[PDB]
This record gives sequence, structure tokens and C-alpha cells, in this order.
Amino acid sequence: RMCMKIENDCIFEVKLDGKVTGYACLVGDKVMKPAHVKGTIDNPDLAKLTYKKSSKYDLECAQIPVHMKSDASKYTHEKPEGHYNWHHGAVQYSGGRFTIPTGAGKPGDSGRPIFDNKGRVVAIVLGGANEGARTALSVVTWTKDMVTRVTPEGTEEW
Amino acid sequence: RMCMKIENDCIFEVKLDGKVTGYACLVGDKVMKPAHVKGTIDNPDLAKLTYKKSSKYDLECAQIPVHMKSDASKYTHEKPEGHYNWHHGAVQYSGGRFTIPTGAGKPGDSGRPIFDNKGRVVAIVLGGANEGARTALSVVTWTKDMVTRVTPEGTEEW
Amino acid sequence: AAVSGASLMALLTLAATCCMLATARRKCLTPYALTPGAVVPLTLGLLCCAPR
Repeated sequence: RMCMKIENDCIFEVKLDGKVTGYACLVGDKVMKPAHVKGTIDNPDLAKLTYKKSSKYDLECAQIPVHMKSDASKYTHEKPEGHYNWHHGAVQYSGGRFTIPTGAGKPGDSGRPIFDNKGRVVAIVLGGANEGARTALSVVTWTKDMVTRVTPEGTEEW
Repeated sequence: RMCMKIENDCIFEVKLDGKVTGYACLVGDKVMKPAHVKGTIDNPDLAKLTYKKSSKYDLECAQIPVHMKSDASKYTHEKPEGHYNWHHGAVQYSGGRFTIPTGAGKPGDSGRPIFDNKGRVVAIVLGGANEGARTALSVVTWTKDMVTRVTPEGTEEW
Repeated sequence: AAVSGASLMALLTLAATCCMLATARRKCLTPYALTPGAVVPLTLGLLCCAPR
């Protein structure tokens, strides 16, 4: 349950054609969205913003309104080896790869945060590989200074 | 005791003229097969691969299929002095020399992993020498960065 | 005759350079392809035209 506060304070929906295409989140002072997720943000306070882009990191960011910084989630750059909490289950971080039981992550479903044992967001999940019983996440995650993208080959871009 | 749970699906058997000749193991994202182990893998998903073999390390490796990574064994570069696990008996490690009770080694049988006390593949056995009662193995160990084939004098490729 | 001979020596020496550089590439990069967790240092990957 412990992350259900940070989940609800961070997550925003991205929806189109009558269905949720994916999600956005308030991370630090950034609104995060995957660039492949098509649609509009549920909140006018975010939908009116103008965003940076990257086709390489597959990421969009904008500076969030000053009031929304009260709700925005605390982040971390650390990735100890082990497992991490997520909306559908516990993400394992085996050997530096985020991985999940197959069938947990759904089509769409991307842009969700992944949380550490302290509720800090550590990664954003894109699609994921059809890695047998243990689907592997395509993930965006940051160091002290730089964003990075991890992309297991055979990813299907859910 | 427990490592056979992992060995049963890291290993695939290599078969020639209708009989076993040795093994291949899924280690990380790569399948490890000795080059002296002639024949083909009993699994078409591995037999279809192209292997970047080398005569220096008596080894052939290929990037394993998208799904098979589900069941591939965790590796480590950690080689602490101590006790290690293997199919026919317990390995002892001594200053770099893996060693085994003589007669536990058998013709073929190359390509089995050695597991550490955490269930991680430390290296792949290739054979051993007639070091009296305590045969010493010519296992191909690996460092953080590089395979470092080990071979004692008097090896036979059992 | 002389031109065919010399141009064959030219092609053979070019092929020998190609085979020696290909052998150097194969000798250098193969350990990083064998080792299970490894990846080439990116500078060496640019130098040797690594396939990633």
C-alpha cells in the first residue's frame, strides 16, 4: 500500500479515442511523458504547457506549475540490486535490468513510475520485451546528471 | 543441492549421431558452448543461431532468443575463495584453481556451469587433469570484463 | 605480362592488408563477444567499427 500516496500524487492520465493511451507523472519539477504516448493530458494545468522532446530517450518534459510542485513526487538516482514496487507488482532489477512477470504490464500502460523501498521514483517504464515468463521493461532512468534509456531488444512498445 | 533447479533449464544438451556429446548453458544473454563439444543443440531455437567461436577460449557464444532470456542463469564475476556447486559433486576453489574429487569428471560432460553459494554461474567447466585424488579443472572462468580461459597442465578434455 | 603480374601483386597485397586488419579486429573484439556480461568500451567500438 505504501506507494499508493505517491502513485496518486504523481500519476496523471493520457487518454484518446475514448481510452487511456498511457500516463504522465510529476517527477521533481518535471512533468514526465513518453513521446510515443499519443493523446492529451487529463489536467489543463499540464496540457497547456510546452515540452522539450527527444526521439532518442523517447521522453517529454516540461517545468510544472509552481503549485503542482507541492504534489510532485520525490525522486532518486540510486539503483541498488533487488526489487522495486510498481502499479501491477514488484519489478525485479536483475543485473541492472528491470523485469516483471509477463502479463502484468498491459498494452499502453507506459509512463508509470517505478518506486524504491522509500517510495522515491527511480525509473519510468516504456514498453517491454516479450521476454517469455519474465518480460523485460524498456526504461528511462537518470544519474546525478543525465537521463538514460534502457531498451531490451525485442521490446513491444506498450 | 538446489542449483540443479537452475541447471535443468540453463543447460541444453549437445547431440551427435543420436547421442550426447556435452552441454550448452544460457549465461546472461549469451549461450556458452565449448568448441570441442561437436554436434548440434537438441533445441532448434539454439541450433538456428550463429556462434562467434574462438580457438583461444575453446568457446562458442551466441545472443540467445528474445524469449529464452526468461530462463537464462544469473552470472557473477565474483570468485571468492570457498565452496562451489556442480552436478557430480562439490567444487572447491583454491587461488584460481577449481578442483574436484577424481572420477567425478567424465567423458563429455563439458559445458556444465559451476554455481556459487548464491546460485550464480561463476564459470563453465571444460575438463580436468589427473591431479591425484583431487583433479583440477580447465574451466573457462570470466572477469568483470573478459573471459580468461584457465587450463592446468595434464588436462584431458573430459 | 608485366602489368598483369604487378597488378596481381597489388591485389594480393591489398587483400593481405584486408585480412590482417580483419584478423586484428577479430582478435580484439571476440573476447567482448564471448564474455556474457561484457560490452566493448565505446571508444574501441568506434575505432573497430563495432556492430552495436
